[PDB]
Amino acid sequence: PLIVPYNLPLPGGVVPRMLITILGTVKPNANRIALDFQRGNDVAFHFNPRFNENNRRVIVCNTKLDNNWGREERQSVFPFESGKPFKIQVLVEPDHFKVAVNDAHLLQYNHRVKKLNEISKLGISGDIDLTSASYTMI
Ligand SMILES: CO[C@@H]1[C@@H](n2cc(-c3ccc(Cl)c(F)c3F)nn2)[C@@H](O)[C@@H](CO)O[C@@H]1Cc1cc(C2(C)COC2)no1
Repeated sequence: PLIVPYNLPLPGGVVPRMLITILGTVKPNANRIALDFQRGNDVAFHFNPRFNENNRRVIVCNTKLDNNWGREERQSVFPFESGKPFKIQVLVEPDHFKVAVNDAHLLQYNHRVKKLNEISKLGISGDIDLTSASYTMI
């Protein structure tokens, strides 16, 4: 393992056909996980599984601009389980990030931040044991 929080540099930012893979295990009494694709202080793409928001499991996605959170996009499809190994795959496409978990499509998130080549860090945090974080071009 690596110990969270972990920052993965994305040198020169991201580009369509770039596949980011995050392997780890959800901790047994997990409350939250976050991935933060950052352009400086802005968060181009925040991907935030919540295990107990009002006693429901929900995925919240958003963007932070000038330290202000925007409109949330929410999904009840929730593929994570406390205590289990996971794989998150974020595929950069021309108009969106595509997310699959454990080889099943989960969601798309339209690019609000347009300068993909300045989204130069991925922060990984929350209630996981982190096994690896890496990228390849498909
Ligand atoms: C309470 O702050 C959350 C955010 N958040 C989470 C974390 C975080 C930290 C550490 C770990 Cl380890 C982790 F896993 C984490 F997720 N940091 N920040 C973020 O999720 C955000 C997503 O919109 O919503 C909350 C903040 C929020 C929303 C709104 C609205 C007005 C509702 O519609 C927009 N305003 O403020």
